[PDB]
Amino acid sequence: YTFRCLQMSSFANRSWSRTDSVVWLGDLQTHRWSNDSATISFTKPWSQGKLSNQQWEKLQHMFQVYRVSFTRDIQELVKYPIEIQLSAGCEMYPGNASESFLHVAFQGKYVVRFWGTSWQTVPGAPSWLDLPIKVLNADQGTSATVQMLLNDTCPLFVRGLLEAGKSDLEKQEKPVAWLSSVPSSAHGHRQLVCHVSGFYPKPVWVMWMRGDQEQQGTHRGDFLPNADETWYLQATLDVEAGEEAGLACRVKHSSLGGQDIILYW
Amino acid sequence: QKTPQIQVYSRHPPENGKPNILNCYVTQFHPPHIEIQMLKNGKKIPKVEMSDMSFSKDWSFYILAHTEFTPTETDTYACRVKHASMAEPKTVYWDRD
Ligand SMILES: CCCCCCCCCCCCCCC[C@@H](O)[C@H](CO[C@H]1O[C@H](C(=O)O)[C@H](O)[C@H](O)[C@H]1O)NC(=O)CCCCCCCCCCCCC
Ligand SMILES: *[C@@H]1O[C@H](CO)[C@@H](O[C@@H]2O[C@H](CO)[C@@H](O)[C@H](O)[C@H]2NC(C)=O)[C@H](O)[C@H]1NC(C)=O
Ligand SMILES: CCCCCCCCCCCCCCCC(=O)O
Ligand SMILES: *[C@@H]1O[C@H](CO)[C@@H](O)[C@H](O)[C@H]1NC(C)=O
Ligand SMILES: *[C@@H]1O[C@H](CO)[C@@H](O)[C@H](O)[C@H]1NC(C)=O
Repeated sequence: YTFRCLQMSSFANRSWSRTDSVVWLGDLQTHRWSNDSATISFTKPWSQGKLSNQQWEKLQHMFQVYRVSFTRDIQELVKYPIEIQLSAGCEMYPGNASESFLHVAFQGKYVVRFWGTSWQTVPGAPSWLDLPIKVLNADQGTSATVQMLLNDTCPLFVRGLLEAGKSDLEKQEKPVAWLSSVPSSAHGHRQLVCHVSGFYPKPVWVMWMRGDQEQQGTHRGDFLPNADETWYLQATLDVEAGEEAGLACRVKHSSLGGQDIILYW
Repeated sequence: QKTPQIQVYSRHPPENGKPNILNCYVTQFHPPHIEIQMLKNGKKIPKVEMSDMSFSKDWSFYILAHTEFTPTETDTYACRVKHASMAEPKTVYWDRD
């Protein structure tokens, strides 16, 4: 599981800026924090994890001060349109192991990370960042706080989320599939489409088949989100008209027990 | 600066006359400022819900719009996007097939 906190800050000029944040645990949103809101909003029953109200309030306060300081520091540095994104969190591995990260992009490009005990520019980042990053590193209060958040608080908080959020994280939702076709660009050919929607979790197997034989022309699309915390995917096959007979789409998913969906064209 | 990609798809198998949900998934764009409309027969659908703006590992932004709809033999549905990266709004039509 990758836990990520995403910050999106836009500065249009000296007197217009906003920052919005969202937080994900794998593919499930756990928090939102609008520019218009003083406080971080929960998007799950279990968004506080195992933290007490006191621990949560202390954490939220730290972020409230950060959001204000960050905006002031950027407007100060700029002495437009500027887009800054920050992605921070941790990847949780089997056996209580984790790895934390904090990356920053400027104008859509990765330029800075926090690594170990300091802020570092990435090779290729513009040279004008070297000095402000130096100055930032002089702020040992901030460096120590970031170290604690990354090394300590992040994995601790996520362990709690994983417990508290068990019934959602471990949910199984069954795919429903259906078949369609369109003419292809190419006289006498058709594109067959197998649509698979409503499944959770994400891992799925979808193949066009002729009997036991996988059709290697099967072209899987991207995973597309539904609005109800389930997934959508389609897989297409270009066929010569005539050759359509005998084809099936087969889908395997954890929620199906061990009974694959097979639809026949 | 990156141009939005748009994909339009239904939550459930479409059946004419049966209520469903139409999704418009907009991806790969930068900057995050975007306008997304969903249209029925060329007219704006008033009740459209939007996900919170988020971004991927490659830093590009994405957003999911969705609306209740009931497919019909003759009604056309589309998702129309305006973004700084494009001189003209981009429209993609839902195609059940
Ligand atoms: C054209 C501009 C391009 C910029 C390019 C990118 C810039 C790199 C971005 C580097 C991040 C800037 C961090 C600055 C934050 C500090 O100003 C802030 C305030 O520091 C002051 O107050 C502190 C306090 O009261 O807590 C300390 O006392 C400190 O000594 C004092 O100087 N520091 C903090 O708020 C500390 C904790 C912040 C954690 C930073 C990571 C947050 C990421 C969380 C994920 C998303 C959250 C929305
Ligand atoms: C947070 O973890 C980082 C990464 O392990 C620590 O930075 C390391 O500190 C050790 C021990 O002093 C050094 O030997 C390494 O050089 C540092 N690692 C890297 C990759 O830079 C950091 O000290 C930890 N901070 C806290 C407060 O626990
Ligand atoms: C150095 C900052 C890195 C961020 C890691 C944060 C670890 C604490 C986890 C608390 C996350 C709760 C969501 C709040 C974050 C937000 O709203 O932006
Ligand atoms: C700053 O940007 C905002 C939002 O784009 C805009 O409304 C405002 O006119 C700008 N202010 C100035 C001084 O140009
Ligand atoms: C975002 O919130 C800040 C702090 O409350 C506020 O000053 C600013 O006007 C808000 N941004 C916008 C564009 O609404």
